[PDB]
Amino acid sequence: PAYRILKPWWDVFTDYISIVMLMIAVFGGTLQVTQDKMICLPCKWVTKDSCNDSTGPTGIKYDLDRHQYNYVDAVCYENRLHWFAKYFPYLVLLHTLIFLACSNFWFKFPRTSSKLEHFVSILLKCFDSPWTTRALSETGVLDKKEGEQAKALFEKVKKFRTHVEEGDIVYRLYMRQTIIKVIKFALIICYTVYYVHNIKFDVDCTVDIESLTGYRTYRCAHPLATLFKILASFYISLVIFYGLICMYTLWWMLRRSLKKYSFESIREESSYSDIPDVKNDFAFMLHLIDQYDPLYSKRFAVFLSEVSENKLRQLNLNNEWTLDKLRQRLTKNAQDKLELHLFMLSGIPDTVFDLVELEVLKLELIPDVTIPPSIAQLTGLKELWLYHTAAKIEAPALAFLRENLRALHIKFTDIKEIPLWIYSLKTLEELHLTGNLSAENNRYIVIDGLRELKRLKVLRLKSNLSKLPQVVTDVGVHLQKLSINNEGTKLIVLNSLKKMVNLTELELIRCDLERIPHSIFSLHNLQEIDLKDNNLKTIEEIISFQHLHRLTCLKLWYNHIAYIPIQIGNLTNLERLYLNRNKIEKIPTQLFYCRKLRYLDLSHNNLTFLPADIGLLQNLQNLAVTANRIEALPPELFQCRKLRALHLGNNVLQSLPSRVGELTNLTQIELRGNRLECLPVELGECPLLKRSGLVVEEDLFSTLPPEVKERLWRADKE
Amino acid sequence: PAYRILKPWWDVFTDYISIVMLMIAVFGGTLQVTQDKMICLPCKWVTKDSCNDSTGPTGIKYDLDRHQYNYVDAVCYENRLHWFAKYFPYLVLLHTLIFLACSNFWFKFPRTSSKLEHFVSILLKCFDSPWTTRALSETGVLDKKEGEQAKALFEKVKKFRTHVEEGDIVYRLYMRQTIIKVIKFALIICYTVYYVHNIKFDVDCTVDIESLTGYRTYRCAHPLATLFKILASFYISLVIFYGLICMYTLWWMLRRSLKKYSFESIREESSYSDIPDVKNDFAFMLHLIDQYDPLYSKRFAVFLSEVSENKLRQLNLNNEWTLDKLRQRLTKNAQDKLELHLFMLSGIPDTVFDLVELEVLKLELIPDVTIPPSIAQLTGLKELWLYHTAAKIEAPALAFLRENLRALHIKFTDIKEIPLWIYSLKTLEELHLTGNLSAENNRYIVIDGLRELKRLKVLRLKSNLSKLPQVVTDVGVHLQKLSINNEGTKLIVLNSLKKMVNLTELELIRCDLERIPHSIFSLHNLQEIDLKDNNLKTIEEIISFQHLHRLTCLKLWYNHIAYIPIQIGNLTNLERLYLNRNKIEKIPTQLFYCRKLRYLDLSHNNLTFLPADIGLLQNLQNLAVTANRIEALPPELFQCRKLRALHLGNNVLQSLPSRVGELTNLTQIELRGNRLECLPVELGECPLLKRSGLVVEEDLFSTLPPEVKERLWRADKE
Repeated sequence: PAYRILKPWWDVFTDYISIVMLMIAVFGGTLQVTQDKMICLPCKWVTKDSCNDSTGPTGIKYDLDRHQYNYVDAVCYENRLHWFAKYFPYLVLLHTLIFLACSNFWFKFPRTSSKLEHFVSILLKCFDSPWTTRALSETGVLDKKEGEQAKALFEKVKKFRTHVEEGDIVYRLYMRQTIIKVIKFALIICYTVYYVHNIKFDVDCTVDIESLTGYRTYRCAHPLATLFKILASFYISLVIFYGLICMYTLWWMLRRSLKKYSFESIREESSYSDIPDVKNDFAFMLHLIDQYDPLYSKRFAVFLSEVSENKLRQLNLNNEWTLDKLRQRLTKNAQDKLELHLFMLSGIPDTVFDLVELEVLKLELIPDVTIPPSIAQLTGLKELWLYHTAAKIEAPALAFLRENLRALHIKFTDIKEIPLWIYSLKTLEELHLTGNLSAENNRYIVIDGLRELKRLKVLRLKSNLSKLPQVVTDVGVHLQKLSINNEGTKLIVLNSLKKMVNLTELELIRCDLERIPHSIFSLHNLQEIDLKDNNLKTIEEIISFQHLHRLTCLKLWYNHIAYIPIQIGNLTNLERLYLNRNKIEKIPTQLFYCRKLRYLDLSHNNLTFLPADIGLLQNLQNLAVTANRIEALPPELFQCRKLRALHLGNNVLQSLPSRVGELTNLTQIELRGNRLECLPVELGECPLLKRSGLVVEEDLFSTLPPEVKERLWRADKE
Repeated sequence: PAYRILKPWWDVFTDYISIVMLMIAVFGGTLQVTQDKMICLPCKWVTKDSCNDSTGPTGIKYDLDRHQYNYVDAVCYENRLHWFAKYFPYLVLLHTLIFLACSNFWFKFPRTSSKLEHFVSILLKCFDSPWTTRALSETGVLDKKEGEQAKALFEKVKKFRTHVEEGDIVYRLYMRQTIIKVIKFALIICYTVYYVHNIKFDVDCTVDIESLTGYRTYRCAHPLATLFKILASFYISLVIFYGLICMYTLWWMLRRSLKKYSFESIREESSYSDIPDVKNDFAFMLHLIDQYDPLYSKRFAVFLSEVSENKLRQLNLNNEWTLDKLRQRLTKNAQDKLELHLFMLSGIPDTVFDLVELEVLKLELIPDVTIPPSIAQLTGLKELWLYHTAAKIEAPALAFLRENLRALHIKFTDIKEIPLWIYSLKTLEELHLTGNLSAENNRYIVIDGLRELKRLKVLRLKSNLSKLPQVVTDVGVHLQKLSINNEGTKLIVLNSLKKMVNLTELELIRCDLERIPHSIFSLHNLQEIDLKDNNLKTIEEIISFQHLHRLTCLKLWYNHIAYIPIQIGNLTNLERLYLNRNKIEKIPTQLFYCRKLRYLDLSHNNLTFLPADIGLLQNLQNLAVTANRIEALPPELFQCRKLRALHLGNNVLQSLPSRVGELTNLTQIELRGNRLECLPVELGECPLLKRSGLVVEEDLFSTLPPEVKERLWRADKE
């Protein structure tokens, strides 16, 4: 009912031939059992154990009782009848039983029976699956249950292939059965043809029975001899057909090396070129099914293609993640735009394009993903993150992003991972590059197309570059903010900054320059400048910084600066100053000449004293002197009531002056890490400073007056 | 188990006839086995190997024992009884078995058994399909899974047809089987009719056994001979019927040329000419099923016709997208026009034309759309948007569109996918081209039909063109509005804009001119000019702007203009002029000669304070200096009474002048990102200012007195 698919035409023909042989055997057996008598008459004149056949004629008197005739018949039948005539039906019954056993040996051998049952069940599953139909049709949307069932079928197929690949028992067992059938046919043909001529109607008998009858020899007649001869010839012809069929099977087994399956036809005509050529013990069962019907093999092809696996994986992925689950996965980033981050997925779920509220999409380790056009449903998309994903795109989505995308982030370890189509994103304004780009004789080759980014305004370079790309210098004609992170690689300007005259922010982090380039000063449009981690020692180049009439903020944090040049007194244009984590030891008075200053951090330095001129900078809002050696505070500092916060931590401030409460606009303090005796009570008179804004160790905190404790706590509550 | 559907009436009759033949075969066989004795007597007077046939009568004494009679019977039965009388039933059994084997060969031959079971399975699937019931009843909405299974059935039918039309095995096998049946019938009837005469009741046997009985020849009676004779006559009659039926089947197979099926009645009973001529190995099963009955063939032919599949799949689409679902998804676009979006649909739902209330429709990513005449149902439709949707049009559809269309948007990724009929329309007022049509050596030829748009007035050409096509200038002799966006590509004018005398609103977006061409100056009737991000640096050409007498609006922002020339004040006609996002640092007093100016934007510029002359332009209502370096608000600006918006957010404003309450018409105020400590109270006396209208930080918003905040909240509430 189910294994009939596994029976080629030769097998079913041999089964029918065996059934016919069995019918012949049972008919001959019942015929011989019911009546197989001999009829014997004695030879009156006999020589050489055979009589010579020598008014009206009269009968011959033998003077024998009927029982004497019966006794002679029995004796001659048991003795002088050829054993072939006596035992032909049982012989053919035994031979056909052996043939049936040989046919069914591999079916009843559990070691290969389990493999055959698994093969047939899996082949039926692959034949009746709905996924293979659509896979062949394509050369979509489906239910959860059917998708997971199809996935289970795929993994069962892989397990079955692993199991049957190393077996190589079915092929040799089939060879053994075919050889056994062939040799049985050969011996049967030889001996049966040799002995068939030994059954005949006339037979002679000489049994040395005189004391019971008185005659020596008898001419016996075997009435069933001719019918048995006809049955024997019919059976011999049947065995000849059986042997011819078995020999054809043997030849079929030895003309194409059935151990190996070509598989080329369907793997090339269905465009699934990634279909393996099947190997031993698995090519053979596929050959058998081909002999039944190649359509089953064609259906089973799509479960080894290695590509249909990707298709099913992405389809089940699209099935699983629902828009509700994605919204629960939705997060708000630092820049306060609606964010969904995809990490370590085989592909992009299609339901992510159902969230019209999405603004920024991230792709972290997503292999072989091509952007579907359904991205058009995402109106708010402005930022796209490529965290180590080489992603392709099609024309409609490409145009949609060309007209809609504003920010792009590329994190890569290889240049080939960069999507070549990004250069058409003519509405792109901000791009972030992470990954080395220098190539042996092909460095700065991919980025030549950056001239196409006409609306580019922000660029992030993290590639350990030693010479700045010329194309960057060219495109900087409209750039407004440029950030580079060489991560320890020394960068040489080679006077390649005097063409990005539109730049308004220049950040050079970990570029290891050790000097301030002169082309910085030529950018009079600059406003904010940083020289992080370039091991700066002397910043006297600020002499040429007076050309920068609109330089507002300057950062020299995390450098090796030891002193503040007096020239900064001339550049009063500064509004934010960052100099922490340097080796600066003292504050010259000239620094206090920038009266419009609003931010000042001098943390992590060798500073020991605070000059009194700090009070001259009324607009200062925050102060940071963390990790310094200041022990006492000049009271003039407390004349800047508009100082919202101050960072005195990790210092050696012995005692806080009581004027601190005069700073009403103050809201935050840093006091942990300093050797203080008791907190001033006047500190608790600040209208806006709260326990949240009051940072200090608990031992100094408990010395606060109880009214101060209650006021700070109630400010924290509300 | 409806396998008999492939058995015609004659196959059934042959089966029954074979059953009867086998029945008489087993009857004759068991009769011959049980009793076939031939009773022989010697005759004393022999003439020519035969009995001469020559006081009361007395018997004849032959002097033979019973056993000698038995021996004579055996020998004469063996030798001189004609073999036909002995072996008639076995021959009948053999022939009946051969006939049954021929009849069931194709059922039991696995190669063709596979195709036959495949065909019967798919046919039984098709017969029970409600799709057939609905299609034949057509001569309303059901389950989606029903449409899906119908489409899957269509696909599997296509795949099977592709599989089986090339085989040509079942026909040749059936032909060979029926030929074998007929030739076997001929041979058997020949020999049986010839040899049935030897079934005689009495037979003379001359055997030459003298030494055993002493009689030369014997007369024998075969008692069963007459019964065998009538059995053989009956068998001959049955074989005659069987052979006549097989001859009829041969005639049926050799007159209709069964290799090709007709499928002709379909196009006259259901007007379905969507059915091919079925080739070999598939017409055969169709013919056989027809011989059963044609109802199955008819109810199966529908699944072959692709047009019926398309129409009922469209029915399924309508089942998914019902009219109420459409109106639920119905939206209004920004231009106050009822619009529905059809994004990534397989085909146009038919129900959409039940809603005449639509005037704008957008078709994006809907493959192979052919515009139906049912678009005539939508009278008020005026605008259609084509997004990557190559559309074929119909004559009623083209007629309706050439007289009931006002504006058209077509976007295309390739030249070949533009519909060619669009130029033929005459009522089209607005055409929107969005797609790179740049071609080499045959540029501006694909749109050579552009001159056929005689009612065109508004034209949007976003095609990344290097120079303006001459055909565009040809059509521009009568146009009104032209919008060009080259996406950063430089636009070449070269005396190709002075011919658009009737243009009313000119817009150049990222045309990369970098310098205003003189051509615009010849267009006196022009009203509004835009140069969005055309990399402009010098705008001296505004001196020639006095040629444009009615020029009231100017758009030059998103450019790199640093200094405003004075002579722009000579244009008193100006009404709205935004100049944000430029390098403007000081507004010349001459610019304030444009007394009729009403809307001004100066955001993202480098101003520090404002000239007094702005107070003299009372006609202004909207001012925008957002995100700038304006130190303080000059009070003279309060003299412009009808100001309803002041976009002053993100400035360096320190203290807001109290005269803000002087603006009664003041509606919207944005002040985020300003260094403002305290707010004036007059801000709460503005009748048209509301809490949403006033954009200010909530903690800073709490600086206002409680009455101010309460009044603003009450005004905003209703």
